Amino acid sequence: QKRKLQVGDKLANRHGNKGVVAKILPVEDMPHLPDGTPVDVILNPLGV
Amino acid sequence: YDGRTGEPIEGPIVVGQMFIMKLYHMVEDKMHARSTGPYSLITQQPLG
Amino acid sequence: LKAPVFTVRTQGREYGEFVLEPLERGFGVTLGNPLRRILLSSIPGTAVTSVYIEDVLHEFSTIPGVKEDVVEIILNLKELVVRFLNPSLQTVTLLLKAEGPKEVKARDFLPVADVEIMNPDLHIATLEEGGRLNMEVRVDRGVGYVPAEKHGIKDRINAIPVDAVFSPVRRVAFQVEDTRLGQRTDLDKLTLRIWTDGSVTPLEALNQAVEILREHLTYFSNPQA
Amino acid sequence: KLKAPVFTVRTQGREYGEFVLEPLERGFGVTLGNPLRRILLSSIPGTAVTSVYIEDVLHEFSTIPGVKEDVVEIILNLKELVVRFLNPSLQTVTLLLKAEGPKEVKARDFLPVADVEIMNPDLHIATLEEGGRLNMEVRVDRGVGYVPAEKHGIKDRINAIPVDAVFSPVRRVAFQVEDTRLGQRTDLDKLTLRIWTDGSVTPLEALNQAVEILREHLTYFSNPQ
Amino acid sequence: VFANPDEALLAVAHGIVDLQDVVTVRYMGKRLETSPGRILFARIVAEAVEDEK
Ligand SMILES: [Mg+2]
Repeated sequence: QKRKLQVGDKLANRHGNKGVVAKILPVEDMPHLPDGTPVDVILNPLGV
Repeated sequence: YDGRTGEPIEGPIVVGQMFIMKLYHMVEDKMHARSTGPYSLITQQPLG
Repeated sequence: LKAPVFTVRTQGREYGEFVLEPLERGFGVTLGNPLRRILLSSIPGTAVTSVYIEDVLHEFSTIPGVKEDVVEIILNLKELVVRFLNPSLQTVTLLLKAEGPKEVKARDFLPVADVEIMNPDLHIATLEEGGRLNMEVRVDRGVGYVPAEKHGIKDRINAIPVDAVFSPVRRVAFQVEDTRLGQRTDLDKLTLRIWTDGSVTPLEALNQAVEILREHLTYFSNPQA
Repeated sequence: KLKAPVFTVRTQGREYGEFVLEPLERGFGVTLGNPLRRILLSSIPGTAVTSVYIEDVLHEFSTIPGVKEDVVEIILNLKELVVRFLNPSLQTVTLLLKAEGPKEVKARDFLPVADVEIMNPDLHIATLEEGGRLNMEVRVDRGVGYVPAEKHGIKDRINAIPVDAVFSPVRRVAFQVEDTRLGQRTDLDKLTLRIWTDGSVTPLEALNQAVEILREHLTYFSNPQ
Repeated sequence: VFANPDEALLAVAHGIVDLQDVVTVRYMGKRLETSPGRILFARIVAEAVEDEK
């Protein structure tokens, strides 16, 4: 079975920051750069 | 910019490119529910 | 404030700039953002929905003489851009029959009436001597992103459903400049930048977006207690 | 696709109302709600006090002898005045108020003018003591949005005090988007729009005007160059 | 100097002042000297409990 990322799946980076996906947003709801590029992931600064 | 309103976030944000991993812990493998099912031999309590 | 002048600057069928000026202060975001959201989600397009490869049962397999596995081939097909020249056309089946050795591109599909491939140079598979690739790719028309698990479309038994991303719009950006008319200096200049895959021109997408917003505004009528 | 949504209205009096539109496509609650809130708060035509004249008063920060309220408090009360022009041709007026102590001056004490209505005649203006005299000239204009006094700086006579112009009849807007379903569709939106007004225009009237403003602007994307 | 919280938050909507700017507002019969953000917080609590006093 080919598993796609879904809510409740666990993501992590190499620096010990880990978490589960809680929300998948449509492309038009994400914050975007002035050139129209939307970001892919939003991380809380309170974890740092 | 905020994709919902089109207004900028009131402060500059740290945006960048980060390497993130999808870990082996998936909610697909962990969600479990039971109403009734197998029971133990001696104690007759539900299995685990 | 008088009626703004509308200016259009287009680069081919894939990029376009649309300028509306002068506007009242704050109307750049009032007009620009609702259009961006509609452009990025609600513009109908065409996408590959199902692929059938001869002698292939599922997508977790390889083909003799073909360098790529079925999973990689389907990923290549998801980048195929197909333009329907007939507004009433809802579905098509593109046929590809290739023998190795060769680089099979999107230009290798057999021609169909009222169907145009917008990226003929798209690489699909690499065939080695003794390899053959006979497949039927079904291209449908729709809106949004429909995963293969939802539509589950199979024209035949061994066909493989493909996740469908129907949106023809690739990127949308709008710019608000500080224009001035007469003695009023707080006016807005709105510039919409639209990137499409070529099947729909940016002007066509903008017109469709405006109609969708106009149609939704008619819903604030016939109030009920 | 989805069928036309249902529009319900729940209006209490002439100053508060709730409007529900549902079901909507995913994300259209924000697409419709945000533009309407912006138009409601800045584009609905209204009237406001833009300048006041008080006999013997030099600057806004002084105090009138024989009246409880100081100049700052009186100007604050005037900014709460709701006046409606019954004539579309009428652009500006001046309300005259000559009062003698020790009465409690109300908004109803203004000399009646043709095709001008005080929506809140019980509004408290000032309190006079024995020997207190209030000779006041208030200039009411037509406009939209919020304009600070230092911006317009409108003075009819020397020693006139410009006052912040609260033109917008809409006092506050708060819209809400809820997740709803229609059968097997679970990503539908439910839009609830709540509008507070000063009473000169009903919340429904403001909503209809806001929709028309957005509808009119959408027609500007019509004639390229 | 704002006649009431609604006028103060209307000015914030138009970008005249920020939530953190200290200005003069008239609220509950008092000429307070606070920011629109603190006046907004007071309204948040008042509406949640539905009792302004
Ligand atoms: Mg595509």
